[PDB]
Amino acid sequence: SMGIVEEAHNLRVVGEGKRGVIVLAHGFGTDQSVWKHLVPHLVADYRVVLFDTMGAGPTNPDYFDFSRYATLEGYALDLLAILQELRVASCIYVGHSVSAVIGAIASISRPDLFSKLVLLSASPRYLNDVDYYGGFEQEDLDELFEAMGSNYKAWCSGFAPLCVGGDMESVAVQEFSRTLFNIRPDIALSVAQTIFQSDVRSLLPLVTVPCHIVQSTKDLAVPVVVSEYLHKHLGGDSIVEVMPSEGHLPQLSSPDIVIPVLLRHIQHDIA
Repeated sequence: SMGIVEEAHNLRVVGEGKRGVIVLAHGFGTDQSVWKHLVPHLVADYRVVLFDTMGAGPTNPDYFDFSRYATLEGYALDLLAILQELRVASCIYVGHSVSAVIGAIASISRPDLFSKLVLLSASPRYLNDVDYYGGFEQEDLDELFEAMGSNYKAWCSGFAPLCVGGDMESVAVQEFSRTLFNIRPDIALSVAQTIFQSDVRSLLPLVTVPCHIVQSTKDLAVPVVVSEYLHKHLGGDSIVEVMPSEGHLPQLSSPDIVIPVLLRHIQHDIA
């Protein structure tokens, strides 16, 4: 064991390849299992680090410090502690949903630790603003948080199909509904509020490591224009690939389409 960082985040390292280190970081409502279809494609060429974000279902709620995680910085500090403990000189970081922004934030502090960021289903701001389309108004958020607080289980059951998209009887929808409901309900409401009310747009000019912006063409939480926004405001080189998939966790729900795209963005560098 690497110690508390491993135990607290259920951290695992798999693969024996020599081309680099990859760190995979999941979105709200899921856990490292979201990467189950990607990892087999990476173990020949890479060492792959998987971990659960603090507050995720599989983590000990006693380690959830509300003051630490009241901003997204807390999660970025956790990521930097993982990379420091692993003695990583450099990694390829793939961040899903909120973990995309968490990696971007961490890369501002320590750009040396990241050769590239793959930003999957990423958004710097969910709320609409003047000349900015995120996909949500405050009233939408308020209605969502009221549903979460009124019956969390029912909310999970209704939200998962919308978020995952596609056929509501799919194994992916069922998996996500269960991982959503694994989060302790106080942590879930708090975290959803923190993430959905976030706005990191003014930090994007500080991100200088190359970014690969990948998303579904139809995503509940991420209008396609957000990818263009990211591409036009990140402070370093970037590329955008909008996939012919639907859903916010497309690496889980449509891996036949999505895993080839993620593998390409991991293997090929922008000029």
